[PDB]
Amino acid sequence: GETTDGVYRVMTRRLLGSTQVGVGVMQEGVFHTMWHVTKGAALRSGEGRLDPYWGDVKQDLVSYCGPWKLDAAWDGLSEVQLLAVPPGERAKNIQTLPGIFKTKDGDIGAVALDYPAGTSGSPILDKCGRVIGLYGNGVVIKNGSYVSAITQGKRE
Amino acid sequence: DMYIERAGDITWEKDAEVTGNSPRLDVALDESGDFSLVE
Ligand SMILES: c1cc([C@H]2CCCNC2)c2cc[nH]c2c1
Repeated sequence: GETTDGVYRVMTRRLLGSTQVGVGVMQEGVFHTMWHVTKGAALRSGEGRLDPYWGDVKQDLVSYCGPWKLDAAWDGLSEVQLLAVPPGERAKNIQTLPGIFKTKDGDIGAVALDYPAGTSGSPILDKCGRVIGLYGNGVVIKNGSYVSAITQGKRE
Repeated sequence: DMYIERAGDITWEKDAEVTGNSPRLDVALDESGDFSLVE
């Protein structure tokens, strides 16, 4: 199948027509997405099969074909870009200054951008085009507005 | 059965549309990977 680096849609034909259930990142021959998009199931790329390699429900992340490769981090000061890939629509960059999720275990960047659920797994990038995390695991605040964590894994 | 389709390169776009605020929120993360607001 296609192994070129880039952003990909994750689709299924199990429901009505072809449905986009999420998005992910191919980098260094490894496919990266959020666990809730695939639930750890195998994927197809053309006639090739991608098998899960690593995953964690609490981080809400999963990698296919190899270990998690994305290790860039938000600098805590600069604007970033969400490369949103909404269902049925072209990939589009949206620039924003992240907010912060403060937790008992430390602080995480967060982006206050609201897209359809099938956009989950879309990458968030720094100015060098490095992926600093994936969009789609977050919360609904007072206003009813959605805010996603910038969710990043660990490169072993 | 799930399958993948390429949608683009991962690059920064100069003069991209700029939007969104920057909230600072106290949150909790449970064993199921769900975030919740702590108030
Ligand atoms: C991204 C991801 C989601 C998913 C995450 C899993 C549970 N809720 C749906 C949503 C819901 C509303 N906007 C969203 C953006």
